[PDB]
Amino acid sequence: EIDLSALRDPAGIFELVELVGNGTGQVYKGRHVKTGQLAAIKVMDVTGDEEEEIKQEINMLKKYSHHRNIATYYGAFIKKNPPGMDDQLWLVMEFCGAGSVTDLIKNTKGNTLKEEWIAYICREILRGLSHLHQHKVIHRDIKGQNVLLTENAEVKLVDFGVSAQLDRTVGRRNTFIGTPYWMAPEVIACDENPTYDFKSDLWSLGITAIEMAEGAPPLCDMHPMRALFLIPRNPAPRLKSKKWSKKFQSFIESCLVKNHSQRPATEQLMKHPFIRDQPNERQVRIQLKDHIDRT
Amino acid sequence: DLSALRDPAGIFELVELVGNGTYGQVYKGRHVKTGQLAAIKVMDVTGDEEEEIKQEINMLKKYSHHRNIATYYGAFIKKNGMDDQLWLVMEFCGAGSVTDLIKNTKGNTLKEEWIAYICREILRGLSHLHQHKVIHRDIKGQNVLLTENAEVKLVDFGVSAQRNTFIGTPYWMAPEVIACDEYDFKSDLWSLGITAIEMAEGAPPLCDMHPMRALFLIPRNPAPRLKSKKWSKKFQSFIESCLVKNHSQRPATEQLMKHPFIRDQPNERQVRIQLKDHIDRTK
Ligand SMILES: Nc1ncc(Br)c2ccc(-c3ccnc(F)c3)nc12
Ligand SMILES: [Mg+2]
Repeated sequence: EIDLSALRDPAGIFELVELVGNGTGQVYKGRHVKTGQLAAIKVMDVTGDEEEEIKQEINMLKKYSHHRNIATYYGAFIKKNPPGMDDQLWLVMEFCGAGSVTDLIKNTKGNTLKEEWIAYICREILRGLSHLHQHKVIHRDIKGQNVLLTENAEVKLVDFGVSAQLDRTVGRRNTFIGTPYWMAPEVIACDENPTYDFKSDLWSLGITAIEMAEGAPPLCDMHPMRALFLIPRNPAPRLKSKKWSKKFQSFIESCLVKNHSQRPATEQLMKHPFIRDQPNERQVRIQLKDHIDRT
Repeated sequence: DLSALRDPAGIFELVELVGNGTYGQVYKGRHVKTGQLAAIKVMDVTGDEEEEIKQEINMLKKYSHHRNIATYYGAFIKKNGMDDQLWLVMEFCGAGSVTDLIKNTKGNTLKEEWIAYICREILRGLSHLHQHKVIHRDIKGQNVLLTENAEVKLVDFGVSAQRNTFIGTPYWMAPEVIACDEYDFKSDLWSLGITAIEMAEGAPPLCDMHPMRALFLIPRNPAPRLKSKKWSKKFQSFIESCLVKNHSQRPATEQLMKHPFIRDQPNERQVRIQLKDHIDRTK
């Protein structure tokens, strides 16, 4: 376990620079005092309600953020406040300068990405998830908003706030948590009594590949509740355009299989030609970096 | 006394910008009358950096007269809306840094013979400072320079000591120098091991990760080693001796100089010529 009372005040160690946005708590552009090196700082208030969730996120971050496709944990701190205010805990991690995949799409003519970039980005997500799954971890919130880009267009995964730490390799879970539009049919276990696994993350990856392809996830136009209803009943989504590759159309086809038993595992999905057969990982990264930079 | 320093107007002149340093720029300079080349470090005078400016000019005047340390020629102050800028004039090291030489080299690796030669000169230079109660605190390929005749010179006394203050370059920092949560001459010897790996692999260990994830990893991870098995058993041993996370057990400068990778090294003239030939081939 972790002891929160053992965490020091961030005083002259780190400092907040500007507010980036909000999360599951706020997210700040922060800096390491002595070095001037940037970090993202997740400022969240200490409550006995969120305590069970706060503990898991710090645990997940300390253990697996070492992999290159996961935004790395730098440490945690607790800013102690007067009797008026709540104590706020800071999660310090790798600052991903370019922002989210979701933002990149928004700030792009047509709100679509070049297939080469989708293949590059998807691979990095798959590498990152393979790390997690091999370590008996389900992310449970894979979406473009949680797939970040550094200044050098490197792909990093974020938000362990809804993650799962399975015990056995044959272990299952049945909590029902995530973002409606990106949730897997099985994870919609709000009406059944029994179970899902690492496969759930692979569905969300297919939804995010569609998000990068179409600008938004399938069923974007409906209320999250309508989507929750439709996702199980409607057939597995596909790219509306015929201009995308046969490899991409196949990748989506493999990713989005409503029956998780028949849906391919992380290791086999990594073998897929859309992921495996890809050009100079360095050339695409640079091409993407060049696109990130504009107005 | 800083106010006793003359204006460099007509004495020395800046020719072109070589690069940048510790909150100050470095230019290729020229003595007006003689046409002779010098390194001029141009930095703004402030009462904040005053404590740091004073130490750099002090060490420069006291220890630069050694052969492995780029020699101090003098200081000047441009009197100026604008801030007064101080110029620190030293010997011009024509061939540039070890870091640059690596960058402008196919494979970004140096011949082991050159690494042994270069390392020895750094050790000679550090032995000088450590015997004189001085910690460099910023030993890196960018601060190890080469003259036209491929001679090795040390630079930047801006973070030096006469300790625990936490200053340097993340990758090169010694575990003990990472005293960022409330260290001696040995700290420089770690950085030398990192720079030997830099000359061997093109970059320091943990280069693939942000300086922050490196700051985190350096204490926790085991001491780095050369990833290739093609390097000598002597080189592999030298790195092994240099990089000992426990500074108490890490060998001193005098004993590290005794090491066979440094000591058992041939014609200091043949290697310097070989290196000179490589410097000249690249440009
Ligand atoms: N590390 C980063 N760097 C830059 C930016 Br912009 C980030 C935005 C959001 C997040 C983030 C991290 C953890 N949990 C979340 F829900 C969001 N991280 C950022
Ligand atoms: Mg000299």
